Amino acid sequence: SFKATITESGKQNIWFRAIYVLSTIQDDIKITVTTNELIAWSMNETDTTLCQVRFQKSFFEEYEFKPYSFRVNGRHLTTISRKPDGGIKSFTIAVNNRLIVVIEMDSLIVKEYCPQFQPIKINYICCNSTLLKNFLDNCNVNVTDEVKLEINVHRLSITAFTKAVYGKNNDLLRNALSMSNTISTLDLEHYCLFKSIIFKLKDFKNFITIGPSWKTDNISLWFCHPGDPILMQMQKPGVKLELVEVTDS
Amino acid sequence: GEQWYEKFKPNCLEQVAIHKRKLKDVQEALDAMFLPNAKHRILLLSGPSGCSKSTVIKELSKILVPKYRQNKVTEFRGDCIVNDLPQMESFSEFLKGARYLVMSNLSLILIEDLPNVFHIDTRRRFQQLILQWLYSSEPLLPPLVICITECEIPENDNNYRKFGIDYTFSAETIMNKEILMHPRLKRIKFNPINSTLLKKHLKFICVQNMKMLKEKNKWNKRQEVIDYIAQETGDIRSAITTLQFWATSSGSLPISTRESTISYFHAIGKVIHGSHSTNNDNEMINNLFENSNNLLSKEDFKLGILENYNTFNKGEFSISDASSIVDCLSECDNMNGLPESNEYGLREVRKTFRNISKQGHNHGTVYFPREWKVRKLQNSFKVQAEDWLNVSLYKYNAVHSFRNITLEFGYYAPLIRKCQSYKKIDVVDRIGGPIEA
Amino acid sequence: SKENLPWVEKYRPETLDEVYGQNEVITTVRKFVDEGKLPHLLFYGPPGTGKTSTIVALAREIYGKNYSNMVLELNASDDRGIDVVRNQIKDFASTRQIFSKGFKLIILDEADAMTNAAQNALRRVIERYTKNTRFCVLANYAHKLTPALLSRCTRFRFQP
Amino acid sequence: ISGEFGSAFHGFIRRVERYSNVNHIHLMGVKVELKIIVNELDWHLEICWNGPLDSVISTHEVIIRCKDWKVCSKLYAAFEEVVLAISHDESCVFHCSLDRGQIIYYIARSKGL
Amino acid sequence: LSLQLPWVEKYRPQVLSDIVGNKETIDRLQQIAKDGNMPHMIISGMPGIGKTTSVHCLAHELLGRSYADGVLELNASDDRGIDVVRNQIKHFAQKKLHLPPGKHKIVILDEADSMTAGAQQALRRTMELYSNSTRFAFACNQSNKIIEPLQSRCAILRYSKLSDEDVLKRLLQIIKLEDVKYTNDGLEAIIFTAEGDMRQAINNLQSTVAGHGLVNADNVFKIVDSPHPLIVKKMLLASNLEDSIQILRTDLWKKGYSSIDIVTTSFRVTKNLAQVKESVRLEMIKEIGLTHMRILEGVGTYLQLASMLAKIHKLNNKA
Amino acid sequence: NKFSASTVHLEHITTALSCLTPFGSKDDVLIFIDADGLSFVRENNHVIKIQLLLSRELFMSYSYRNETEDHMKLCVKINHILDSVSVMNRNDIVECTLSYDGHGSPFVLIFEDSFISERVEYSTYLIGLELDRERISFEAIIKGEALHSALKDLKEIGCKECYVYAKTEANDENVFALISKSQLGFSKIKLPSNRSILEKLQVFDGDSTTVIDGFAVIGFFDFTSFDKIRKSTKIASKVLFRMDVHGVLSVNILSQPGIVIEVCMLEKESIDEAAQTEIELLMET
DNA sequence: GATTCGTATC
Ligand SMILES: Nc1ncnc2c1ncn2[C@@H]1O[C@H](COP(=O)(O)OP(=O)(O)OP(O)(O)=S)[C@@H](O)[C@H]1O
Ligand SMILES: Nc1ncnc2c1ncn2[C@@H]1O[C@H](COP(=O)(O)OP(=O)(O)OP(O)(O)=S)[C@@H](O)[C@H]1O
Ligand SMILES: Nc1ncnc2c1ncn2[C@@H]1O[C@H](COP(=O)(O)OP(=O)(O)OP(O)(O)=S)[C@@H](O)[C@H]1O
Ligand SMILES: [Mg+2]
Ligand SMILES: [Mg+2]
Ligand SMILES: [Mg+2]
Repeated sequence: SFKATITESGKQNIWFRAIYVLSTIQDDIKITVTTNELIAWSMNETDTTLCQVRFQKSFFEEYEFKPYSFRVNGRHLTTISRKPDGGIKSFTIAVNNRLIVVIEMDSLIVKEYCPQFQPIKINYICCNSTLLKNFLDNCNVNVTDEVKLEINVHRLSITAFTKAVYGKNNDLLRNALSMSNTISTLDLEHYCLFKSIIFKLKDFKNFITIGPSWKTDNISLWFCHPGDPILMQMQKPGVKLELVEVTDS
Repeated sequence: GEQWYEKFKPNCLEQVAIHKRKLKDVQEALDAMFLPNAKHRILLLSGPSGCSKSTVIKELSKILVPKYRQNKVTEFRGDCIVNDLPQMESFSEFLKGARYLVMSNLSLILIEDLPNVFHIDTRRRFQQLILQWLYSSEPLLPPLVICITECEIPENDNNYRKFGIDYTFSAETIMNKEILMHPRLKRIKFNPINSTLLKKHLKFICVQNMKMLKEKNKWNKRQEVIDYIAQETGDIRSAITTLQFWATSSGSLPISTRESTISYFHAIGKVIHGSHSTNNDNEMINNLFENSNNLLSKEDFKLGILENYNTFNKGEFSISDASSIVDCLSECDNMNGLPESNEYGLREVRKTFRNISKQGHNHGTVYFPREWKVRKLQNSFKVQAEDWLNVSLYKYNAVHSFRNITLEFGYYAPLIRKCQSYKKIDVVDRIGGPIEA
Repeated sequence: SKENLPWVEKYRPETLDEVYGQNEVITTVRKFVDEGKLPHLLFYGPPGTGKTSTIVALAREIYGKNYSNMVLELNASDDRGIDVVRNQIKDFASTRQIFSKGFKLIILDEADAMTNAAQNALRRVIERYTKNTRFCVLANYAHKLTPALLSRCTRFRFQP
Repeated sequence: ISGEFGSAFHGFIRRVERYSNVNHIHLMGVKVELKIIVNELDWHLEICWNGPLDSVISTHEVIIRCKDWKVCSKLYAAFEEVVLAISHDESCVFHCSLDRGQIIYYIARSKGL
Repeated sequence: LSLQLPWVEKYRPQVLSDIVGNKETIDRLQQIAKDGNMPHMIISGMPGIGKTTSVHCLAHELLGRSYADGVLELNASDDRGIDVVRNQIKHFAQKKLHLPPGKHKIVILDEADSMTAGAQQALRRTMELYSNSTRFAFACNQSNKIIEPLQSRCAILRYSKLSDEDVLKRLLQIIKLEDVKYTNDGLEAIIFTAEGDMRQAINNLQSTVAGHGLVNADNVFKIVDSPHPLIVKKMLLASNLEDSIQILRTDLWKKGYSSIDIVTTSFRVTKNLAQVKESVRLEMIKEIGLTHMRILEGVGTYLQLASMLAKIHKLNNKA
Repeated sequence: NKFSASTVHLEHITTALSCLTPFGSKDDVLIFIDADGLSFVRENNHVIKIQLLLSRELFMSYSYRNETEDHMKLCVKINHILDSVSVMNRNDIVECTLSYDGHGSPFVLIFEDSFISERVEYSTYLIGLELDRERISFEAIIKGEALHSALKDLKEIGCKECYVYAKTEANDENVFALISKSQLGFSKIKLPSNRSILEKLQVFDGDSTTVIDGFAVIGFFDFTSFDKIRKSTKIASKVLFRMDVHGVLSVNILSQPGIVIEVCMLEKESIDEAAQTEIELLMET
């Protein structure tokens, strides 16, 4: 039926990073196969986020399909596609209720795995992903549970703050640690106001980290309203990235 | 093909085996937390297993949430072992993502399966996070519904630390004093389904399975077995499972249902006043020990017997019987938790109350022992005595033993300081407060 | 240097012919050895009646030379919690036998000192790996042994 | 403290400080060598000093606490001329001079050998 | 040193037709085997009455060639923590396996009475989420140790103690298949000392055959010992004190029984002991408790047991 | 002194004693002493035995001034050594001297930094798994790095239990694979037939004399025991496998006289042989 | 299990 093989190292790095991110979003990495492209999507139980990774036909050297959605455990798949220390030369993934994946190192040692699978059914911002990755990864998910993205008509400022909560007598049950940064409009590649948006940080960190895994660099953000979900996207030669997260009301 | 309790799930709240008052008191509350600027932030439902809590929540969220949706239920999954995240952060992530369900999104939250609360760290994290939800400074939040199944944890490997979740899985032993006593918290304790609702619903299941029931000629007997099942259990799911097992069978298999645990005051009343349908004290006490040894093997049970043995005929019985009861309790206190001690004490109490029980008795109401009050008073006394001793060294060099503080210095020294106060030192009032009667 | 020992652990029997008193137990275990079938034994009796002596002599007679790698002996002096039973005992009674063949022996001296969790874990080890391993449970007090553990053992009583 | 042996002897003196179960050190001198002996059930540690050592002028062993040895090391750090005197099973006298400003530290035995 | 499986595991039944005892329960299990709609079930009873064998036979007769990857037998010897429950059970239940039309996967949980409570809650979630594909079979000694939320989903089957006739029939089957010489009184003695336990009966029969050959009363009673609870009951119900003392001495003290064992057995016997008044029974329980305390503190001589018997006779003889 | 041995390459003793670390971290280690050298033998659960040997040519000085007994046997606690020899090297000769003065004497380890001599004395305590060389089911010679990668992957996966495949072929298509049974289930880790990695693989039919083709050898090993060899394979150059009929796996590791490691493993009883058919069918597929 | 009060039904 479906069969795909990647011979390029950076493509395998992107595949591994994407798989790890979808595993960190939900324990099950939902995967469906289309002759045009292979798309991997995941839905957190809270239903407040949605990330999809698209692998086009040109991504794989031979993306043959002879027909399909099947649910695969995320942790099992993320430990298969990992790069061992000290060089995978061919990653063949195929299905003909067991998924078959064949891995061979440069030293010709060959491994096969048989994971189980389950068949199932405004404004525009374009900023450098490097500076965004800098600020984001510098933040810690432990202290920060809330992101404040605000754009001024002159500068763009992003901060990793925390929603404070007070108890019986102004009790500091949760603090407001706010790691902040300010960025001028020269760094921002394309801004179109045609604004305050509040959402999470961990998923944003993982999605941002997905991109630069290819050593071959911008992220486009369109949004509106507080009760409506924000769109999030990045584009690669054979890889297409999407994230949809519900913004704070 | 499918389980009877799964294919016969009620399609509407008219089909649910719940009391009329219970349905009204849950509907009014659920509407109360639904309106914007709601007073009740969260709702807590507690009760035994299979008392139709989740079912009524399903139907109420089915015909209530759509009314307030601007232009369903969301459950927590403890099995979600997500990558890169520690287990203790799963509920944190769930709550952080579930609070984004206010505007253009509305879904009542049902925490049906709690996180693992037997681990003290994540239990404390659960308490802190649900308190942060309760004390939240957010302008508004989606309604929170939490269902707790009250079940007794049976005995296991001898290592018990929490002392609350390790003897009983209830809302009191999970949630702390602050959480339950909160203006924005609503608690509706549930009761086992009565025999009338069970009989009616079992009849409905039978009249929907007449062909098979008529096929095996068991329809001429279904009424007696339905009455027996309704009397045996107050569990709708267990009753339907037992009925399905009886119907699908083709023999004379006895109808056996899960045994429900006996509460604290239930056990106290069974020890004091006996048990109906069991005129044998020996067999009743034996079954009480086999089934509820976790509850009976405690000092709190002997304290409860001592505190509540005077509720028999409003203390209107012979003093010889009371002396015998307290004598046996004191003797049992000298056996250090041996099973023979509890057995002998309960047997003697039951025998004493049986030899004096007749008709025309008007008993009182039992109460929980006041020992914890005495422990808190003793702790306050210890704090006050420590303060007095601390003041009694730097002000004037003198070391006094604690026994003397309890005996003489807790009364005479405050008296002297009060006389000194009138003809004029920090500690002027009596230690432990005044005594009365 | 057997002249440098107390008389108690100087006249400890080395062979089954030197264990006096328990004629019936010794005869039955000798028959079990001769027939080649050894069940899961349980030796119970007062202290100093010949339980450890009997079991060690029997194991020496069954495995004359392989005794070091054919018998796993545990006692109260060794920790025998849930983890020990789960790991050490299972891994010993889960692997193939040394030299040509045989059945492995696991002697539990003073098993009344084991917790109920350890015995509850041990019962399925006893029932599952009985094809190539046999257990011996030595105990002075039988009320400290789980009824299932007593059920899956052949009882031999050592009289005074 | 300053010279070829300055860092070496300082390290030898402070090598006792890298264990958390060392409260009573046991100095020892044989007529020369300076041996710091630690007594524990784990392993009998026997730190010695192989470098040539002189005398200001038979065993001489004195058990003292470890804080006294810390004070001794601090004294040795800032003193060029240092004299270490030992009283068999009695006390340890740490004489430090600055050619004069003299420092003497009197240390009493903690345990009898 | 050789190769010969013990009769307990060599003769463990492989089909439900070879299991004796609770005829109605075994017939119901055979019906479940034929139709195939197995519900969640809890199996409880005394040890050695055919609970594990019933579960495994039902699994085999229900899954056939798919038994290899169709059952997940977890036992007390295996780790069964919350994490193990979650990971292993969830992955087994999520495994989509095509089975015959009326068939499900089976998750045998032997010794479920020794499982941590949080693991039981995780089992609750798994039971109520994957019930359409897999079913759970709990094997336990007492159903109290399974939490009420789990008993709510299960069809409780209670295995009663094996009657002497069923154990005699199984013994006769094993005898006529192993060719042992016997006497009727010998099999009666084996039945009597087994006390409703099939495993104990098989073990005692094999021990008698190995030790002496012919299975008569003399050989059985010279190799096996009469149940000491019966001796304790005989000594507690004795009319005069001299007879009770003599029974205690010659049947429990000379036989090499621990004093703590005698006291504990006396308490257990007194709990289930008819034909005695409630006051007399609780007085005997009190005296047994006092003697148990004296034994626990180290004074475990024969004098303490004789004194306990004397006090019991004082209370029950109006002396 | 009955035995004395000085060396300047303490890295050998460090790596050597780390090679016993995958075993019990808190237990006793048995040390033989003989003119050929001293060996650190360790055993776990009567089911696995490591044996690491330091030959006499390893030490610049090796005396063994004793003749009453051929070998000296002493048993010491492993973590006493591990705690004591935590010297952080120095840079100073750091020369290490091993001493033993017969029965009743401690095992001495002297460390000299040309001024400081931190002498440590270890208390000695009160005092098998060999494959029968005439019968070898299969013998394989693999390169160390490939085997290390295989165990690293198998540990990445968890691998509750492991299997060994050995089936030589008429056309010399020798196949050697490590089959696991984990959360994923059956994962086949097959090593290549190239002479770069696999330099020799002969599968016998008993007596280790007849090279028989077309038949496979299956070894059911507990992976907790199979992991004990992982750290030894890290320094190894060529790793030699030798499995007999009695279910004993012997690993012959030599980091080329260097150090020589002898890991012997007992193999699981394989209660059900249906898994054996499953494994061989997975292989031929 | 007991008491008190309130329902609902027959
Ligand atoms: N007439 C009925 N009314 C209500 N529930 C019914 C009825 N018939 C069958 N059921 C089923 O009975 C079950 C009762 O579940 P609930 O009591 O709502 O959940 P629960 O109270 O959490 O039970 P536990 O404590 O988790 S075991 C549901 O699965 C219903 O589908
Ligand atoms: N039947 C016997 N024949 C000869 N010597 C015996 C016999 N029984 C005990 N002994 C002696 O008693 C010593 C210790 O008895 P053991 O049998 O080793 O201990 P035990 O029987 O296991 O009692 P416990 O339960 O361990 S306190 C032996 O070394 C023998 O000298
Ligand atoms: N009814 C029976 N018919 C035939 N053999 C039986 C029967 N009951 C028990 N046995 C024998 O007992 C052994 C297995 O008994 P089990 O069913 O495993 O005991 P159990 O009922 O599981 O008790 P526990 O709680 O596991 S100790 C085998 O040797 C069987 O032959
Ligand atoms: Mg429910
Ligand atoms: Mg002994
Ligand atoms: Mg069983």
